[PDB]
Amino acid sequence: PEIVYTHDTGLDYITYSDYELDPANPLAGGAAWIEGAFVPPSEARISIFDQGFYTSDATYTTFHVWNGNAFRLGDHIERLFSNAESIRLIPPLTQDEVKEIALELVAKTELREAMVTVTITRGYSSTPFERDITKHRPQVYMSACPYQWIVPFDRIRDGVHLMVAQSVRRTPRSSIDPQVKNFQWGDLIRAIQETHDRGFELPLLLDCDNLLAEGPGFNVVVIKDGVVRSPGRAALPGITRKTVLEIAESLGHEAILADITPAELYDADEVLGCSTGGGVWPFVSVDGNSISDGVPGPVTQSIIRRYWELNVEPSSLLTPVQY
Amino acid sequence: VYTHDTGLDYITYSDYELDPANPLAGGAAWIEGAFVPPSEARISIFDQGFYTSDATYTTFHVWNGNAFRLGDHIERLFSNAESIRLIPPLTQDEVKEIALELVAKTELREAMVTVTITRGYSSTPFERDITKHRPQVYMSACPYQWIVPFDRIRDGVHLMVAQSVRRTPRSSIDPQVKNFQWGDLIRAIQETHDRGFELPLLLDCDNLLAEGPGFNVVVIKDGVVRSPGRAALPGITRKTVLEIAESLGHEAILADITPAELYDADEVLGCSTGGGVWPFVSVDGNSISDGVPGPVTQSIIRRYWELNVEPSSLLTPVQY
Ligand SMILES: Cc1ncc(COP(=O)(O)O)c(C=O)c1O
Ligand SMILES: Cc1ncc(COP(=O)(O)O)c(C=O)c1O
Repeated sequence: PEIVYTHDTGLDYITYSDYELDPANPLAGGAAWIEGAFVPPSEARISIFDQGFYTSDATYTTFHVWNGNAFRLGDHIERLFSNAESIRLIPPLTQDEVKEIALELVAKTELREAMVTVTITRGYSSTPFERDITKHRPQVYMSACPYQWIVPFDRIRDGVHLMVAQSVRRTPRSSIDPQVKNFQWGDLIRAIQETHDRGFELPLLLDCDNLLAEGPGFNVVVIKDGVVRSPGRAALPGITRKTVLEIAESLGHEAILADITPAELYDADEVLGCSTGGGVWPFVSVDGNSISDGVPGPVTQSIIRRYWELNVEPSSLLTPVQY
Repeated sequence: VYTHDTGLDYITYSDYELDPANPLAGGAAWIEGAFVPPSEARISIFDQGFYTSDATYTTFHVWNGNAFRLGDHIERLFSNAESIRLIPPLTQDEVKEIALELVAKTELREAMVTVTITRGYSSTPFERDITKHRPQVYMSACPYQWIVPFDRIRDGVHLMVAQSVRRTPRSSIDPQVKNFQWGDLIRAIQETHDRGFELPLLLDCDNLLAEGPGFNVVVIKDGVVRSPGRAALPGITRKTVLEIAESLGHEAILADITPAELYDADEVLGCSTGGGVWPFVSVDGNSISDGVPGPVTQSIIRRYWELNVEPSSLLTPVQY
């Protein structure tokens, strides 16, 4: 269908920019960068012989732009180059080059509120058993699309009903490491499918030890007696998570990575979720069991509000897109 | 390169030449209804097949103009699709017809054909409305690919048991559903670079034999032929190896196999659509028996290649 790039959010702390996309611009509202070319979404295609597809031999990051400012761009590209190195990928561009191109890509979409995926793959120039690393030709692929909300505005305000998956667990670090962001979502998709079977909105997975892990596209945070905790092991080192723990410490709470049991999840004062794709939101029940009184808690509410302020308040967290 | 002189009496390419006028000669893909050359075989980065690897596939081969075990391959593909709740947008008959025609267009008498079914680009992962899903089929046919060279089919291969990674459990990403999610397989390949071995074998979370990147392992001991039952793709080559083993009068079974049984084996071998059957003559530098290929493996290897040329229901002729 047609492109939807702004909304009236029911929420005083989230406001889209007031502007119009130019219909003569074939990149307006969405675009990719593929092998040196800025192209429209319908032409955003990669080789089926790229190992990024047939062996998912790839890592990526996803950042966002809000009111014409990219949020924590440095952290994101640094995390991306760290993940590349963890899987022995040498990026074909420097971090600076990648920032320059991603920011120009956003600019060409004219999008003031955007999500930008930067992906690095092993390439199509070699195959998986290639010993000679000089034969590997890694690729960079980028997309900039309208901002996407994992949970709608009304659930950011009223909260989401969480489900702990029983039919599947998060892939162990000794197989496919969740700390390296990747497209290998077999377990995460099974979890989604289980939410369909059980009638819930979002799943959280446990790890091999039955400790909280993460969900598809989000980290979970658990608050108890003024201590703010988030899973340290089987979870992506989220940049939203990092922000949430910084805000928590600002509010005077102990904020740490930790192992969290399911009993501690059920017994929490407050539970929330976070991600670049939607910000921060409350989880007000788990498996149909209320967290406290089943409405978003006050700590969660101040975290959410503060996260959105950090998206507009001038600071080193914000990098202006040159439209 | 689409032919070789193999130096092996039981492996022989066809004698022919590709027509250079034909832009699909020697390799091609089938993408969204179109037969295209390799260079134009691209898919949408908004296909969930890419960004969530929401996809399954199979790879069958063609030898001397015949597809080998095509029925088994497409049955496995459709079972794997059903396992991840994928409704293929084509029937098994249709996939076979398109795939055989793809091969015909490449003129390849020896080839590997990948058939992939993805969740598509018309929806995103959280879409609850399954009628919105629009799965895509992508196919490719390229020259036959050898996981191990001809001289090592003859002489045998030096195996390594991966210690820095294990095979993904069935409770996360099921190895019995053929998939592109090779993060662990790639790590194992990298560990073989580090430790100086040719191929890796992975263990499962219980430390029992799993499989390797692109191959099943088979362990032979006191006349009994065994292959890992759990953390392993149900290979079509594996199936053939066990049928061959039975025909030779050996007990042939899937089982749980320990590392001690691997080192203590009479014979070990590997198998794959991408290269047939080959010997593993050492593990972690320790000889399997006398460190040369064993007679059971050699018999199985030869019979496998025989099954690739003797007329039977195992072979489907491509109409070039
Ligand atoms: C599996 C998973 N966990 C967590 C996150 C959130 O991380 P970040 O806050 O850096 O977006 C994502 C984002 O896509 C994800 O895919
Ligand atoms: C992980 C894995 N195991 C086993 C096999 C062997 O399966 P088959 O004999 O059906 O080709 C493959 C083939 O690609 C594979 O990728």
